[PDB]
Amino acid sequence: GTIETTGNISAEKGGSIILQCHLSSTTAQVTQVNWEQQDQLLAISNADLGWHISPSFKDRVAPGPGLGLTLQSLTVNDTGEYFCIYHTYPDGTYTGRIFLEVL
Amino acid sequence: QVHLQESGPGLVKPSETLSLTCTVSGGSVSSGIYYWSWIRQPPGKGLEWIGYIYYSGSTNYNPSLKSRVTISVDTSKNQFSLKLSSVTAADTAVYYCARDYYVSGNYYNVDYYFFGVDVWGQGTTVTVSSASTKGPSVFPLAPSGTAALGCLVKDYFPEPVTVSWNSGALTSGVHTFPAVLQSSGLYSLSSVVTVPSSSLGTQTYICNVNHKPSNTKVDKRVEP
Amino acid sequence: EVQLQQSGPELVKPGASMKISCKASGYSFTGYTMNWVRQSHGKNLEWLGLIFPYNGGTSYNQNFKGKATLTVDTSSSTAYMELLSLTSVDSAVYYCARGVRFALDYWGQGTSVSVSSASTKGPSVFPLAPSGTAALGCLVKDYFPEPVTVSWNSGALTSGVHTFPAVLQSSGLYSLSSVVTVPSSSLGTQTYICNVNHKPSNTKVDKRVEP
Amino acid sequence: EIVLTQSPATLSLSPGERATLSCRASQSVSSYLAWYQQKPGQAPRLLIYDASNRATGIPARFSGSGSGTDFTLTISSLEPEDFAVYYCQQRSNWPPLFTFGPGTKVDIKRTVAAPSVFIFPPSDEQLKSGTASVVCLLNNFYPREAKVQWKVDNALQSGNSQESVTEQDSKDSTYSLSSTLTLSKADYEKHKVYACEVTHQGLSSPVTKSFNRGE
Amino acid sequence: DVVMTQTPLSLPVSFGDQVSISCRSSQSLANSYGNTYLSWYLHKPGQSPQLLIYEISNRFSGVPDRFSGSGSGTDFTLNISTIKPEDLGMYYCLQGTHQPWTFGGGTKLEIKRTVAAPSVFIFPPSDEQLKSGTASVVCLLNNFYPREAKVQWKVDNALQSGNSQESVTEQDSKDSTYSLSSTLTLSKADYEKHKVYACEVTHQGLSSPVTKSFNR
Repeated sequence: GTIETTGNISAEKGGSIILQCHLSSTTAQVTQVNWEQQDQLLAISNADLGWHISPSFKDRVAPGPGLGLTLQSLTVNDTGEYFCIYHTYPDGTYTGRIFLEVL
Repeated sequence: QVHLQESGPGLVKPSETLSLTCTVSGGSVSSGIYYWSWIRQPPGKGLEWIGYIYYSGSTNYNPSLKSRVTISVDTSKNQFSLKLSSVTAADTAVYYCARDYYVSGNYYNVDYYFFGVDVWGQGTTVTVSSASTKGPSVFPLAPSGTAALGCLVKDYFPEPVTVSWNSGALTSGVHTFPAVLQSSGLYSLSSVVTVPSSSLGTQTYICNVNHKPSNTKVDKRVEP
Repeated sequence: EVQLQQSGPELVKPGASMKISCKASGYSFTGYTMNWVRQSHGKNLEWLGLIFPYNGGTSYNQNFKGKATLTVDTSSSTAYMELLSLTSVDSAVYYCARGVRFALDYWGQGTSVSVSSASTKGPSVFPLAPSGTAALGCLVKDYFPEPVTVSWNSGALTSGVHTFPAVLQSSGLYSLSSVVTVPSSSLGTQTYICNVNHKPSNTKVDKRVEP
Repeated sequence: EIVLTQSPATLSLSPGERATLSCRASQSVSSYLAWYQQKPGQAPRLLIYDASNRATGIPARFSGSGSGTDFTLTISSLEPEDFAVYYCQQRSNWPPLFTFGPGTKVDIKRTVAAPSVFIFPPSDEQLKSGTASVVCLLNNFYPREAKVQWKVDNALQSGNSQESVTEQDSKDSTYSLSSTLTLSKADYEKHKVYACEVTHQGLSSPVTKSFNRGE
Repeated sequence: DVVMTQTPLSLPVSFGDQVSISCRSSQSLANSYGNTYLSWYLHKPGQSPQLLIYEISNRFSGVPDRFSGSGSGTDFTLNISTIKPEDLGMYYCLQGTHQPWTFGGGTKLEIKRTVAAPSVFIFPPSDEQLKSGTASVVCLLNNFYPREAKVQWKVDNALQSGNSQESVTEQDSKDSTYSLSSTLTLSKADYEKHKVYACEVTHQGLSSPVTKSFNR
């Protein structure tokens, strides 16, 4: 099983960026997708319940497109690497990586 | 879909330890998404959280109970369990195994538990008492436009008693009343069903009384 | 302009952990990511990770999980790299380099880090004796660490000289051979002396090479 | 400690009406609150999570709102199958942890329905027991207030009956009530007519239903 | 991980020529916004690696105009209009569109010249080295081109394996040739158990292999 990503992104302050991943080559069903950084939670997409968006990001993150998410009003402090953690039924755990650079 | 099922005894003597087990279906107890929880509800009162366990073995219990609670997990049996020691009557309740959501320790910006308890078991009633189990006696409530017939389920302990009609087939008009506590200290209960009068001669009606705490089941045919 | 000065070279024994520094100047140190590259065997390049000094965020090549740790001191525009539990396989040059739109536009001079369990030892010098042109030389064997220098006739003989790169033997010690092509007519008349010097052990040797 | 309170303890509304339930926290718990529904005899169901997010598949008339110390679950248009107890749960990291509120019970207001009365004589299997239980059934009535009178040879029986009332039906919103008259076989075989007298809003006249031993 | 295969790994060239290096990527290096983060780097021997071209075609500040970059998708090319002695070194392509960043294998630009045969010599171990129990037998290939050279040790026509190491000089400043040392290492026990020690060299400048040997 493999994950393909948007690819590393360079954006400017105040811009908007989509972070998306695609799970390929697997017979596994996706129960939940966690969007995270090394130390913080951005959003979770759960198949049974729905989306959860961490209060830190509720002003500038919208669910979608698909199992991805959209960032508004990019700041330089966003510069970092973002993870799309796919939790599949029931073995689980596929991981994708996307670095965003701002200025 | 995940289905949880509780098992274990319904009667536990004072000072001994309550032990329950939850079996997971349509999913893996090893899934890293979930906390496996226990939640109880004493009769007529609200819900109280006991604790949860993660598939890695780590736990988190209710501080008012942590001195006596031990939750464990077996990944190969697809089960997780609860042991509660030195029980008193304060522990009489319906006990649900349930499913909650794991919060990674890596989230510095998450000081909360997201989502909620979205899957529950059926719950099993455990009563802490020194008395022995007593199965119920079942008597007919015989029918004389539309007719009423039923079963009297008398002198049992502890709760609960479930009553179905024609082995689950008869649904409409079934009324099973809350148990009342008699002077004897034993419970009693009646279940009735409204039925067309035209049927009484052709269609037969049997109440299926189940009292799990004593492993007794009684089928009573009701006839004019 | 943009200048990146790394710390000096270090020899450590396997199991040790050391910290490389990279002092930045000439730009806003927190506005750009500080990357780290490994250069193995003189040829192969490997991206190890980066640190964004504005907020301290790190990203690591997962092929090297737990081998490095990246930190910064913004009050001194210094980026750091702690290499952990080092083995011989980690003997390499480690580069500091600034990141801009996923390219590395400015590099540090590099820090050569050597990992070996050997102890300092001077070489033994043996003669590669000659039998129109005639090849003679010296074999400089079993020294540690690098480097050693070989001259011929105290600097007077310099043409036709070939000093090969040192090769690490399975013993953990180095060996090296210096040869010179000379005329055949001169084997009997001209003396030939290779002058070997191994400063790490204060060892100077002069070996005459006879037919 | 975090202390959760729920008001009203009881609502009584007609189908189609707006029900608003309130949950309150001793100190702030931001968005870290879930709402649960529990119908009689069943386990709770998660309706709302993180204050305002309805769970997938949950009917759209359920919606949660608020923050901090004041939270509200709204059933915008009550359906009769919504008869249930509704609990809030705090989901922060504050000491009590996963505390549930006391709950709000939502009763369904319907039109008056008179009870259909049945009387059952003791089974002949139970007469060998040495006790005789006589059951009176009031079926599918509203409101709950009803009085049942036992007359044994027109002698108001007293202190030997127990009443059990069901909980409001999920489809037609009615109650049903059994009253059991427990006697010794001695006293039962010494009288003749056993009558159950029911008075209720929905009856213009009190209803009596009776039998005579040896029917 | 993206695998950047680079071609060729070595290229002997003539000053004044036009060189092209191709970098071939195991998957597209374009993000969902059409930015392709491919850069070319140069590492001369005396220096630290320097950026030449970034994002396929853009030339970094200070780079001569001879350096130009083209390509798209999964194959890219570096063009050098006219190579000067200072353009020699090792070139690397790098992709930063996908975590982790991966480099190419590297291309080493060398000096082209005519074929030239090695002078082969074989040296037996010294009596002084044998006094301590090990025997070093050395075989010298002197001033050859190209670098392709196969040396085979034969001890009584026993093809050796694993008990010898090689070392090669860089291209000589004056005639751009190579010299090579092959050192066979034995114990003194094994060394004095055999008689004939041979070094057999195969190289493009020799019509047929050359064997230089000695008797112990």
